[PDB]
Amino acid sequence: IAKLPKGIGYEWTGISLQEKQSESQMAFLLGLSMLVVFLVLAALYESWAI
Amino acid sequence: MSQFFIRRPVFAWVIAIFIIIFGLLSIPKLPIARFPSVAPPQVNISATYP
Repeated sequence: IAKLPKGIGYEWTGISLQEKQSESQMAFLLGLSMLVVFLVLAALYESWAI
Repeated sequence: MSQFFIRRPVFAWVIAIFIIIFGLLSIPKLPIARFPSVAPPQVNISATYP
């Protein structure tokens, strides 16, 4: 579209717009879940490596 | 009781880390404005009789 003639634009619609605004959310949530699990397990085992 | 945490430093540190992470997540998403919604709300009816 950026290669199209001047004065022509575009918009994503439907699930496409939701996908555009939901980028990297899954990775951030996965990392946060891993951190929370690590913290909980460290609390349970009273160790930073177990 | 502080005696629980004296013998278990890891679990006290985990609580602090949880608080720090939660606050660091909260700050980005907090709205910023000079004052809150202090002024009384107003609703306007506009009519036209040309």
